Amino acid sequence: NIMSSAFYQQIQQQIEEVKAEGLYKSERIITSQQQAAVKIASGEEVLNFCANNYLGLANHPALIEAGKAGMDEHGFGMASVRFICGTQDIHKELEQKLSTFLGKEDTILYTSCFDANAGLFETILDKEDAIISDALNHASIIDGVRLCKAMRFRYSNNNMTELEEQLIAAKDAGARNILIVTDGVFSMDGVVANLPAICDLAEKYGALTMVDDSHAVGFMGKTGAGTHEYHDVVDRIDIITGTLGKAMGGASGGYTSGKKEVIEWLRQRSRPYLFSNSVAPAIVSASIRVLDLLQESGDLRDRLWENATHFRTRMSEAGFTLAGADHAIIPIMLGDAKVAAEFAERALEKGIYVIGFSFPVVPKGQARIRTQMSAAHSREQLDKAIDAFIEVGRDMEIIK
Amino acid sequence: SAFYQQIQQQIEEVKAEGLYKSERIITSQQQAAVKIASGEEVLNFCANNYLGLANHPALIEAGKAGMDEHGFGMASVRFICGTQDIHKELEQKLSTFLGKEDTILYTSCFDANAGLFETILDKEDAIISDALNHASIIDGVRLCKAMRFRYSNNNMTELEEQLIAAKDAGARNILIVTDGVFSMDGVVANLPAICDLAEKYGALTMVDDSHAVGFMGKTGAGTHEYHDVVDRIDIITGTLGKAMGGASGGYTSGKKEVIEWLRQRSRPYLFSNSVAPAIVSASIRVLDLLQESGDLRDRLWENATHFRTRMSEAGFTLAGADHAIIPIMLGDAKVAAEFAERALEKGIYVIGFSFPVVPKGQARIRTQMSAAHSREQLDKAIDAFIEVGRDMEIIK
Repeated sequence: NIMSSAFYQQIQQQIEEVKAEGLYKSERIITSQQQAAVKIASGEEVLNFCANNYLGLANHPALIEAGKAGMDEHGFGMASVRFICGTQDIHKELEQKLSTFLGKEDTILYTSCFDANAGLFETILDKEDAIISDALNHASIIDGVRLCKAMRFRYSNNNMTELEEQLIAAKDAGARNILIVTDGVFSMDGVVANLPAICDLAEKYGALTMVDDSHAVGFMGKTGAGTHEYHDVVDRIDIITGTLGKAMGGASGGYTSGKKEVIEWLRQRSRPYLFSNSVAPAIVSASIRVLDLLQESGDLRDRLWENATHFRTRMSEAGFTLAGADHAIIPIMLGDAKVAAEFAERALEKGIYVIGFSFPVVPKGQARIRTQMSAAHSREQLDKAIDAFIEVGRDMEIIK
Repeated sequence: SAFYQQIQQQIEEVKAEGLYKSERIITSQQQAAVKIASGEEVLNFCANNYLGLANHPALIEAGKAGMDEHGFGMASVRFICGTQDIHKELEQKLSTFLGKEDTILYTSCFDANAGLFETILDKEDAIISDALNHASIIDGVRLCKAMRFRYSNNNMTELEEQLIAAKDAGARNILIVTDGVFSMDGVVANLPAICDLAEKYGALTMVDDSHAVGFMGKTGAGTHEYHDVVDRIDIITGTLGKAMGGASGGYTSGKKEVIEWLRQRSRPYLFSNSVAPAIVSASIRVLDLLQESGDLRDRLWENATHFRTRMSEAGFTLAGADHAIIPIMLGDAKVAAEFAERALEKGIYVIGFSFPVVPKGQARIRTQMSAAHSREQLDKAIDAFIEVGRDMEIIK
């Protein structure tokens, strides 16, 4: 164990360095269900303002009942990849309902959106082709691109001038197919990508468009279809990826959605789909339930946006600087990494659970609390959180 | 457009090669007797449902209770607000079951493998792989900047050669990576020989035990238990989606330093949803159930032994040893395809594999044994296989 001990010592020193930078990630143990007021292992009840539980569906009674029913009817697991003996009728039903929900022809299910992105680019593009990425894209997009042999281009976040430049450079380089790839929502900023301008440029230069809409599906756009609906470009986004693990229920599951040809080819060749278990029947059944629950009413979306508007009003009037527009992610900009860490700790002492981010996750000097709104927050819970944030900021001499 | 035309032509080319994958629509639970959309009921001999847990009432009850106590989803990655007490409980129980210090959960073993190598190894290091390793291992290695060496399947001579080559190239850390079971052959990896070579050359060892956890070794802990090298395998990955229940979920298990570093840096763990509480709760139950009774494992190995006896005695050639995967070796791809078609006509659902999945001239039916098969069901399937083999003039 002299070589193995050298290896473990190396890792332990890396861990110690992470702790020294103030960047060590600790897990808070929740003993309750995911919801607005969670219980943690200390015994305290705290208001959760850092979940992707945007419509409060993670503990919604309709989903729990549909998950149980799905287990009674379709069992606990498939124990197979889809093409061997892992496909049930409900997998196809879910894929059809997602396709219509999103305004696309077909949908392919994965056990995560991480895998949907990882399994996309290498399957549809090769060295003859080009991928043009927004510089701020999500890590699963980055890793999918890394498996792909296509030429890679990057444009600065949300910068349509650099996107046009890179489209020209891609044309000049001889690209057969060109794919522009963007997150639909930049999740550290709460900024929705500029889909109209991207679609104009793709149409001008003959490029395909792909949007990862994980942080938008369920509540962006009138019917909650996503940012392509929000920006009225539904038929101009060629490929959409997304997750069931955020607003759409919160368990797990991801998908790719698009033209029948692309989806059929992914079923034939996408490696995560070929080599990983089919999605669990309880999750498939609950997600079918979700899509119906979301077409029944726009009530949950309405509560989400009322909360978001109220939060911006009260927090900005108290003197906080808030990032982004038109999304449930509303970061409190604090600049200094130690200040952000202290703010989160003081918020916890007042019963509010938030998470802070700093470099390298966000730029140096632009540290922030990534507050996330949720339809699960009652107006009183939301006002209690805002009250606590104001008290913390006054205690810390950040606001007057 | 040109792109959609190109894609459609690739599809057509695949259909023309006879390589197109079709999905059979199952309308029942996963079990020995499944119903397909045609309305037929068929005996399923191609699932990874090795202990019949995929529809076991205890898992369904534990999953429902897990939803009542811990909800439907976490809607968060683990480090933000995705960690429940039951996630930590499952990791501790897996750790004790596998004989390792700590365990980190992923939503699939596909992601556990993808999230492993680049997190612990870089260009100064080397990875030495068995040539037959699973695709998620290959894809995890592709994200890793370490030097790559490959040895032919199960070949300890080429492994020693590649260890020497890795030493010669100046490798700082060296990781030998193998599937625990080569899943087209039903062959258990030669862990004793690997560990000897790793000790001799100063290498770490990693085993993907996805096709073994739950039923290999005395407690079902895996191939490291089967080969009595539990403390000599440094890193173990595995899945909950095969013998351990069949829903989804994967994990990496090993020394506390490595697992902690994975929690800090493994990209699928940082950027993908925490595992759904129903699956965590059911898996906690599975780990108790499998130590409470060895009946399911016993039924599995009884079926396996009976299948090998009746099928060898009828004249079939069968691959592997000591595993639930018992391939019928048929050599010729058209013969294997016809065999699967004829078996289906008699109510048995099997899958055949041929090149590029297995070598040319070594096409096979990948029959998978299961505790879910009753003795009567297994005998009906064996009867059908023998009738098919006689109809096809493969056996007398």
